[PDB]
Amino acid sequence: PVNPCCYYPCQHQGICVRFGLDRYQCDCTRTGYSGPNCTIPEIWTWLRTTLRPSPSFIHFLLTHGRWLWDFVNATFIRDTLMRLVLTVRSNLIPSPPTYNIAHDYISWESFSNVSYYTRILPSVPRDCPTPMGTKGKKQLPDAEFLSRRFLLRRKFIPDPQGTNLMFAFFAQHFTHQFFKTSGKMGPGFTKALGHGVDLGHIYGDNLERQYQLRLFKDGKLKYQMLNGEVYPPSVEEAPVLMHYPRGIPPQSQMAVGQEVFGLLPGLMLYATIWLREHNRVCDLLKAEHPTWGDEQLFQTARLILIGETIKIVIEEYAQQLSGYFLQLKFDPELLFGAQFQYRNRIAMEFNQLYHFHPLMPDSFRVGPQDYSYEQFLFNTSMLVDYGVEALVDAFSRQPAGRIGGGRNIDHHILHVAVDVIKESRVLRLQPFNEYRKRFGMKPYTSFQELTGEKEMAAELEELYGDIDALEFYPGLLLEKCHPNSIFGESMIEMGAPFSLKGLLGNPICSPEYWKASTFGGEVGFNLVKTATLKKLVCLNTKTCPYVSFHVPD
Amino acid sequence: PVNPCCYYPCQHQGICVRFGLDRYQCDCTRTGYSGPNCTIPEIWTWLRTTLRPSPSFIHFLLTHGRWLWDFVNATFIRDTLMRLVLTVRSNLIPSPPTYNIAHDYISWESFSNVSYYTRILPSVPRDCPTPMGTKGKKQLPDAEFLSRRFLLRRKFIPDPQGTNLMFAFFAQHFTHQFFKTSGKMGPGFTKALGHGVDLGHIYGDNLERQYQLRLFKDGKLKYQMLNGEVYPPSVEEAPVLMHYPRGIPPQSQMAVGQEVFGLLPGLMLYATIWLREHNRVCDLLKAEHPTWGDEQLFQTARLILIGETIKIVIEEYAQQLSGYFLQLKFDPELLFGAQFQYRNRIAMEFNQLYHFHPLMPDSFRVGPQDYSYEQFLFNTSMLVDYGVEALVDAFSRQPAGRIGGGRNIDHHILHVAVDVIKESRVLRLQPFNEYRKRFGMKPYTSFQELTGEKEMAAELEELYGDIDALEFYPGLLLEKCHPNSIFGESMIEMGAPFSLKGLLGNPICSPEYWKASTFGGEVGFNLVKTATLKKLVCLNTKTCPYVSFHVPD
Ligand SMILES: *[C@@H]1O[C@H](CO)[C@@H](O[C@@H]2O[C@H](CO)[C@@H](O[C@@H]3O[C@H](CO[C@@H]4O[C@H](CO)[C@@H](O)[C@H](O)[C@@H]4O)[C@@H](O)[C@H](O)[C@@H]3O)[C@H](O)[C@H]2NC(C)=O)[C@H](O)[C@H]1NC(C)=O
Ligand SMILES: *[C@@H]1O[C@H](CO)[C@@H](O[C@@H]2O[C@H](CO)[C@@H](O[C@@H]3O[C@H](CO[C@@H]4O[C@H](CO)[C@@H](O)[C@H](O)[C@@H]4O)[C@@H](O)[C@H](O)[C@@H]3O)[C@H](O)[C@H]2NC(C)=O)[C@H](O)[C@H]1NC(C)=O
Ligand code: COH
Ligand code: COH
Ligand SMILES: *[C@@H]1O[C@H](CO)[C@@H](O[C@H]2O[C@H](CO)[C@@H](O)[C@H](O)[C@H]2NC(C)=O)[C@H](O)[C@H]1NC(C)=O
Ligand SMILES: *[C@@H]1O[C@H](CO)[C@@H](O[C@H]2O[C@H](CO)[C@@H](O)[C@H](O)[C@H]2NC(C)=O)[C@H](O)[C@H]1NC(C)=O
Ligand SMILES: *[C@@H]1O[C@H](CO)[C@@H](O[C@H]2O[C@H](CO)[C@@H](O)[C@H](O)[C@H]2NC(C)=O)[C@H](O)[C@H]1NC(C)=O
Ligand SMILES: *[C@@H]1O[C@H](CO)[C@@H](O[C@H]2O[C@H](CO)[C@@H](O)[C@H](O)[C@H]2NC(C)=O)[C@H](O)[C@H]1NC(C)=O
Ligand SMILES: CCCCCCCCO[C@@H]1O[C@H](CO)[C@@H](O)[C@H](O)[C@H]1O
Ligand SMILES: CCCCCCCCO[C@@H]1O[C@H](CO)[C@@H](O)[C@H](O)[C@H]1O
Ligand SMILES: CCCCCCCCO[C@@H]1O[C@H](CO)[C@@H](O)[C@H](O)[C@H]1O
Ligand SMILES: CCCCCCCCO[C@@H]1O[C@H](CO)[C@@H](O)[C@H](O)[C@H]1O
Ligand SMILES: CCCCCCCCO[C@@H]1O[C@H](CO)[C@@H](O)[C@H](O)[C@H]1O
Ligand SMILES: CCCCCCCCO[C@@H]1O[C@H](CO)[C@@H](O)[C@H](O)[C@H]1O
Ligand SMILES: CCCCCCCCO[C@@H]1O[C@H](CO)[C@@H](O)[C@H](O)[C@H]1O
Ligand SMILES: CCCCCCCCO[C@@H]1O[C@H](CO)[C@@H](O)[C@H](O)[C@H]1O
Repeated sequence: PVNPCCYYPCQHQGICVRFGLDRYQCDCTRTGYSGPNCTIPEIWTWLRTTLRPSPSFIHFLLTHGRWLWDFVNATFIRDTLMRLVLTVRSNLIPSPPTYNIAHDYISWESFSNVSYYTRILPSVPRDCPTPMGTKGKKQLPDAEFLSRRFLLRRKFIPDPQGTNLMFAFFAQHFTHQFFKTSGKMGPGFTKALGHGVDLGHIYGDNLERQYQLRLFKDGKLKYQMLNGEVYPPSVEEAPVLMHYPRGIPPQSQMAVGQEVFGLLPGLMLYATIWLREHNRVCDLLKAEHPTWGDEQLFQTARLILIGETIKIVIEEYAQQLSGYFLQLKFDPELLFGAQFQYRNRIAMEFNQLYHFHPLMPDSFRVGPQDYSYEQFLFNTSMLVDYGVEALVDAFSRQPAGRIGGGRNIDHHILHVAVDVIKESRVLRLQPFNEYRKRFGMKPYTSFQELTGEKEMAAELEELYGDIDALEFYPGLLLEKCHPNSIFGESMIEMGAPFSLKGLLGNPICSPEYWKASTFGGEVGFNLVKTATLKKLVCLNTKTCPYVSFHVPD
Repeated sequence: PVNPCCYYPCQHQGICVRFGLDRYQCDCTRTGYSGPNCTIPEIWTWLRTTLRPSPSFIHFLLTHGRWLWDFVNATFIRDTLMRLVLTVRSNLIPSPPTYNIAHDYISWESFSNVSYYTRILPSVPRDCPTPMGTKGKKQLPDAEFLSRRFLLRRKFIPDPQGTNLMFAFFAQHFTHQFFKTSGKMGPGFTKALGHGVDLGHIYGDNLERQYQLRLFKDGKLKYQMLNGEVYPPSVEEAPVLMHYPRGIPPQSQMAVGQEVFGLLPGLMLYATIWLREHNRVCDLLKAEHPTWGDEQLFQTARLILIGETIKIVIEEYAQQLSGYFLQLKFDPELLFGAQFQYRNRIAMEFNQLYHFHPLMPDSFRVGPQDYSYEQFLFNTSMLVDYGVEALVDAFSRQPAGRIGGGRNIDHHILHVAVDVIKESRVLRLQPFNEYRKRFGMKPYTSFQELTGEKEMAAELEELYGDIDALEFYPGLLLEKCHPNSIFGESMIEMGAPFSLKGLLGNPICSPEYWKASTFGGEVGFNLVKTATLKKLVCLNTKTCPYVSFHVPD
């Protein structure tokens, strides 16, 4: 017979489970609903759901009250929302975590085997009619086609929000500390254990690699003076296993902590900046605490970077992206009264979703110059030629591409996009609509409703055959993005809960760690409480260039 | 100069930290106190501490109101206390965890390197005058001496509480799933990652070993019919790496999951019982869910054992030990409204403390027989000779030894005790009094006050030289135990917070997992909600023998 859970009968997070040979049961426990399929609101949840506004409307508010917001922003009405935005958002992420590439059910292995990435929704039963479930054509769209047909850039549609490459790279850099798939174990697994903001894209993702990177003196990290300026050490002085092209492995071949940070000046640039900082903070610490050994002058140094990072990501990175008028704010105490699990676990769906590849331009302008991908990718001399300062002032000026709308992934990288959908299929992630539900939204009723226009809409229908079988990565990118937004609705509604759940789920964010001692002295704490993007740079440089997550003017 | 943190100036969990060359600062953040050394209660904490009764008195209540308790026990006044006993107790355990053998400060490594055991109090600064801190003789008592002088059994003083060996073994068995030190990395480290009740003393502590133990069919574990009865499989059919003596490795040499469970009939016995059960539950599951594969019919099976175990430990194991009249109760929902981190981490201090070796008798009586250690230890034929039933009915009758008072560790095992203090010294655990404080008690003012008598008291003084330099393991065992208690005050006051913190900190105990689906169907849940000791046995046997954590009559 037909595996009954192939219809995804259970609603509102109700657990589906086969009983007997052809029967099934929903586990609406705390679902907030009662009944066979979890579709009977309890008195309260019914109130909640009736007095509950459209996610589309709440967005409207967050982006319109120039005045109401300038005022809510200068009063406590600020922390109250921030504290609200947090709790509510991250409450949609299961914690402890639930499934993986190998388990569509609760399990101890899933719980303890860090090796796995995790999922929010189970997978599409391997024995279901359609590869998506029950609806659609028994053959998903020719992956490579879709990619060129709808995601392939034509004319560069830039981010209406003012985003720039200075942001794009940070995004990339940052996201790699937790997103690290291995061809070894394959899709659905991850090298970057720890999951989250641990800077294991700096200090490396294993103890050894760290050590092989640490200068084991005054708690700093090795490095080298090239032109007077500081830079990461070369693999000739640090045996860290990199991925550079069989070229001049000795010099110019730097060791960073993130195996791939050599394939792009941006990622190396940043890797540099942070490293610059790290040692920079060591200098600071060692003064307040001379007696301090190497390890302490290292652990404390690290943590201060987890602070500054988690800090910048929310109050500036997230800010720019969101476009909200409400001043996002990083303050662990906002949850000290809430029920929250201080632990995160990267999710495959989060992974796929964070693919902002369309942010990347056509070419990379650096002042009067104008490097092509070919001359940019794997390039080397560029970082140490131009110098941090000037090379930042360059990305802080060249605009980023719009993530939403569709058709904006440059052809060079366009290959990625295809492997995402290919992998998405590997993993067996349920359909867009199925994920729209779990993140508090309604399923799109028609392809037309999904995209502002009618062209792609129809063409897409004569492919998947039903809005209900649309895929995850395609729908996210192909969704009519918000008015003047950098990307569609579903992007933030699905993105936020993952991002914050893990952004604040970091141990340092808990009451147990959030103390001045955890950063040895006030200086440490105040560094985490004062981190700026403009500071991460200008404090570790010779000169202060223009720097921001958005183009000037 | 003198490392200022050698006096342990900071009070109530205040973090001590060197500033400059000879200065220090206390971090009373949320200490509940303000000031230089954290000794100024805030309005509230001052109320709390004044309206706060003696721990010695609360014990008095929990052990006296025959009537008041029979009534509090039959009403909600029960869950309210149980829910109170939990929260309050486990609030004394840092979570996320704090230090290790290598870090006397907060650190990311400490956070993520599961390899480490963790500590509550930092260590005794390696550069302090006395090896204990500031007070005492610069030479700790000759370890081996103490052991024979005060802990070495003379006349067998049995547990006044009625405890039996049926309990003693469970205690041992159970505790080894999280206590597994390696000579490899050495003291302060642990093989048993996962920390806590994961039954990694059954399913093994690594994926491989599990697999090599799993019969990969109908989700059961391999086994062998010896005399009609089921038993663990031999290493001849399961390559699991054991520790048996170079004898008859083929037969009689069983594989269990806990490398050492062969060195004692009790531990093997239990290993058997549980295994019997596991498969037993598989049979049950597979009926409710035939479609279910191997992995599911295994993970679900496991979890049901984590339930039944966590269950029995609290409502029966803990019960007997405590001696309270309040009916301890296992119900995860009692914390669903509290702020609690669903994660535990074994602590070196917890380790040392759980050494109830004095529970072990002089000899082991099995009916009219009466085996000597020599003929009991590493014995083999015994388990399969007598049979579970009869061999349980034997331990459920022979009394256990009193853990407290002092002088009760049989000579054969008496060697252990010496390595505990030796290791305690290896680790550099602060003095008893220092630990008495952190667990809400007052430091003993004199050696005399510590032990009911005056003999040991004085003799102990002309050794350590000050009650303030007394050690951890010695003080715990040498403390005047409560009136008719199985052990002293400090034992429960320090034991409980660790035991529950981790007993309920198990992922299954959280709202996210605590659902009937996590055990596939109600049957699973009701198994966890109904686990008895009398059932773990009699349900997996031919006959129902006498079984309990205390001797009959
Ligand atoms: C998290 O989970 C992943 C995935 O399970 C772990 O990685 C994977 O680990 C397993 C077991 O180590 C690997 O399985 C393979 O199994 C074959 C078959 O074994 C053979 O058949 C039986 C086994 O029951 C025996 O009779 C034979 O002697 C023999 O063992 C084996 O041949 C392979 O060598 C291998 O062990 C799997 O290859 C491995 N890789 C992945 C990603 O799938 C991962 O370790 C775990 N993480 C942790 C830390 O626990
Ligand atoms: C949790 O922490 C423990 C303890 O740190 C980890 O185990 C330990 O890991 C370290 C590093 O792998 C081992 O250190 C030893 O270091 C010596 C010295 O290295 C040499 O000197 C420098 C290094 O900077 C180089 O120039 C040389 O080439 C050379 O590397 C090395 O010789 C030893 O082989 C070893 O690496 C330590 O031995 C090891 N064992 C313990 C328990 O101490 C543990 O892995 C970690 N857990 C996890 C999963 O991260
Ligand atoms: C917003 C983050 C971000 C950015 C800006 C970015 C920018 C760029 C970029 C522009 C210079 C280039 C040439 C690439 C190129 C690649 N990226 Co990304 N990637 C990003 C996030 C990712 C993620 C996430 C993965 C999947 C692997 C992982 O880390 O788990 C990825 C994978 C890849 C792969 C491997 C194959 C695949 O999975 O499809 C290539 C090649 N890329 N990427
Ligand atoms: C309450 C639990 C309990 C019991 C009943 C128990 C009963 C017995 C027993 C009686 C038949 C014998 C002969 C032993 C013998 C030993 N035990 Co235990 N042990 C127990 C808990 C432990 C712990 C805990 C350790 C330390 C190692 C670890 O597991 O981390 C231990 C270690 C040992 C060691 C290794 C050296 C050392 O650390 O001192 C020997 C030998 N033993 N034990
Ligand atoms: C629960 O959801 C399932 C979705 O499959 C519903 O499906 C059943 O009812 C259909 C009519 O709406 C029948 O045509 C299907 O044969 C039948 N399928 C199944 C799962 O057996 C089911 O009615 C829903 N129940 C309620 C009360 O809404
Ligand atoms: C790598 O990037 C560097 C930029 O630093 C390129 O540098 C050279 O080429 C530029 C234009 O092609 C010139 O304007 C630069 O002056 C020149 N730099 C010098 C003086 O060495 C380099 O060509 C790029 N190489 C690749 C991989 O294409
Ligand atoms: C804080 O605790 C320390 C414990 O060492 C106290 O010690 C100081 O005061 C002593 C008198 O009680 C002096 O004799 C010591 O030299 C001095 N030691 C130190 C640490 O410098 C200190 O007074 C306490 N402070 C308070 C207000 O109680
Ligand atoms: C191991 O324990 C067994 C118990 O099963 C011992 O069994 C033999 O010895 C007993 C007394 O010493 C006899 O009463 C038993 O009948 C006898 N068992 C049989 C019939 O084989 C055995 O001697 C012990 N061996 C060790 C290690 O001392
Ligand atoms: C009286 C409360 C303040 C004014 C509320 C104005 C609501 C505007 O309406 C909003 O317009 C959006 C346009 O993008 C739509 O997407 C939303 O669905 C709609 O709620
Ligand atoms: C500046 C000249 C035009 C006046 C409006 C400027 C933009 C801010 O006008 C906004 O209009 C809202 C309507 O939704 C009001 O509710 C807000 O209080 C107000 O800040
Ligand atoms: C003026 C807005 C104040 C803060 C409102 C809540 C901020 C987060 O926003 C809400 O998050 C929930 C969790 O994903 C979703 O169910 C809602 O759709 C979303 O609008
Ligand atoms: C004959 C030996 C049978 C061994 C069964 C082991 C099942 C392990 O489980 C497998 O793990 C993989 C990676 O961890 C996942 O990708 C698979 O979906 C899952 O079935
Ligand atoms: C009126 C409240 C109920 C009766 C309270 C009786 C208190 C008995 O007193 C208790 O006796 C114990 C004897 O072991 C001592 O250890 C305690 O310190 C003491 O508080
Ligand atoms: C059984 C004959 C003697 C009477 C007392 C029996 C034991 C129970 O007596 C207890 O005494 C307490 C005093 O602390 C009362 O507070 C309790 O309510 C009562 O249960
Ligand atoms: C009648 C008793 C009702 C329950 C009282 C609380 C149960 C736990 O007991 C209390 O735990 C605290 C944490 O370790 C300690 O500070 C106290 O000394 C201890 O008595
Ligand atoms: C010359 C190379 C210097 C390497 C310094 C590494 C310091 C690691 O730290 C050490 O770890 C040990 C086990 O993990 C602990 O037992 C030690 O106390 C701790 O100092």
